Parts: sequence; structure tokens; C-alpha cells
Amino acid sequence: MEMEKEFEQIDKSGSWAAIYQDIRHEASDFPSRVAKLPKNKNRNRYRDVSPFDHSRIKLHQEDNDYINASLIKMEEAQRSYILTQGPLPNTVGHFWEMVWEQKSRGVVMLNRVMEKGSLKCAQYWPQKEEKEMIFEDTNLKLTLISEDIKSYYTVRQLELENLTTQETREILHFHYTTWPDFGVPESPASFLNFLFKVRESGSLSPEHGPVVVHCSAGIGRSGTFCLADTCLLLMDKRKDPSSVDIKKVLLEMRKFRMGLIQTADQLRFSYLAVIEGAKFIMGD
Ligand SMILES: O=C(O)c1csc(-c2cccs2)n1
Ligand SMILES: O=C(O)c1csc(-c2cccs2)n1
Ligand SMILES: O=C(O)c1csc(-c2cccs2)n1
Repeated sequence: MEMEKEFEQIDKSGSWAAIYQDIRHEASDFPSRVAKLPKNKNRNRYRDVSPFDHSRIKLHQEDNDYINASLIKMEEAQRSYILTQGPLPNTVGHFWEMVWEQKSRGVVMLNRVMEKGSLKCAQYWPQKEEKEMIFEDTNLKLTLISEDIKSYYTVRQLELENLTTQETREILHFHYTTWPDFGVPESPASFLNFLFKVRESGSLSPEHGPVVVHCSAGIGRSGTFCLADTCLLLMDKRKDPSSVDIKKVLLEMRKFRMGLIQTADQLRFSYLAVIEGAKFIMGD
């Protein structure tokens, strides 16, 4: 079926939970043996969220190459994404090592450091220009260059220096700051505006490594971001945009990381975002 009318049909029939459970039943199951080794317990935020072995990002290190991060490679759309958990106190250096080694231009953060009164990720970037961060375990230096605070999101320019080689690179940090503590946003307008700002920066383009996107576990909000982006790109590429099947795209992405889209409300929100976004693209 088309998307917008499939949407009204699920709303009128109140069957979002059944649609979402079908996706969960059909989703791929691949091994995640490296994630479960005892030496990696303090590298995982949640015991039930792990990268598959076949798609995990490897650190270029001979001691321990493990990070909780997955490469989502979308062949028809010609887009790749790295989805990862929010960094932990003992993985902030690994996080920036990955950014460097994978040649990423942008980092997309969809959570706040504290939500619901608890810590959801480490404070892994500097908050003042004159107070830079040094990660001694991976030999990197990170400096805040500038910060632009808007009503729904903040963009930061960061400098990452490989202290071994003295090479430097500019990284863009896109921080969506207004996702509610519970549920999903009422309108997708600010989330789509944010997605378009990431796109306009070059951070999603083939001349760079894959964008790094995270929330707390790296599957829920993060899954919503890449699902909406890929569906909208396919609608622009194909002769028949109404052939884009969001459920089929989601199952393809779940071949590369488990659990993408965590609730039926997140599924409904993803449909809403793609539907509204397709009107603004045109040719709109
Ligand atoms: O939460 C933490 O532990 C944390 C946040 S930034 C950081 C480091 C910066 C530079 C070296 S360690 N640690
Ligand atoms: O909508 C089209 O034009 C369409 C439907 S499927 C499709 C392709 C799949 C893989 C490569 S092109 N294009
Ligand atoms: O099937 C639809 O309603 C749909 C989704 S995107 C699309 C486009 C039309 C013209 C350009 S893109 N139509």
C-alpha cells in the first residue's frame, strides 16, 4: 500500500502495536559474540543492546578492538551510517578514535546528557573554548571552536587532533536538544528541519566517512533518524515514489543493528516524518 493512506488505515483501526510486533517477529537474528566477551562488559551500556559481529565497527588497536557501534550500509540509497550508544566514562576515548579512523565529518546526538533524572551518556565534548579535552588512552585532543544555540538544536564546530601525527580535522556536532523525556514529538517539523541541517552540512555525503549517530542505546531515536533520511532519499531517486515501503526499509536496516525503532509510537512518528517531509521536498 501507499504510505499516507496505510497510515490513516492503521490509525482508524488502532493496530500500531500489531504492526510493530510483526516487525519484531520478522527481524534478523545474527550473532554478537564479541560484545558478550567478559572483557567487554564495561564497554556496553545495556546488556540487551549489542552490535552484530558481521557489521560491528572495529577499532584499529591490537589489544581490544571492541566498541558498541554498527555500520548500516544502504545499497540502493547509497548512504551509510554508524549507529552507536552514548559514550560511557570508560569509552569516550574509543568513541573519538572511531570518529578519526572512520573519517567521519559529523556526529549526530539525539539525547540530553541527563534525562528523567539519570545520566544517559558521558559529557564527551568540551563546553568552553579554553578548556580542551585530552584522551590519553587513544592520544587525541578535542577543542571547542564555536557553538550556535537555536531553539530546537545546537550546532558545534570541534577540532580533533591526532597527537601521534599532529594531523587535525574539523568535526561538526549536531545536537537535537528537545526530544521529550517520555514519548515522541507531537509534530515532526523540528526533527525534519534538523535532518535538513545535517544534510546541508555535507556530513551525510559520499566524500566523507559515515556520519556517527547516537542516543542513549543507539537504536530508538537513532533508528528514527536514519530510517526517515533513507526513505526520503529513495522517494527522490525512484520513478515511482509511492513504491517506497517504510516497513521493508526498516527490516533491511535491522539486518545491520538489532532493535531499531523501540516502540510503536516511534514507528508511527517515523511514518509521520516521511509523509510530511515528502511534501516539503517538492518539488514543494
Ligand atoms: O564522563 C567522563 O568521564 C568524561 C567525560 S569527558 C572525559 C575525558 C576527557 C578527556 C580525558 S577523559 N571523561
Ligand atoms: O520505484 C521505482 O522506480 C523502483 C521500485 S524498486 C526500484 C529499485 C530497487 C533497486 C534498485 S532500483 N525502483
Ligand atoms: O505516492 C505518493 O504519494 C508519493 C510519495 S513521494 C511522491 C512524489 C511525487 C512527485 C515527486 S516525488 N509521491
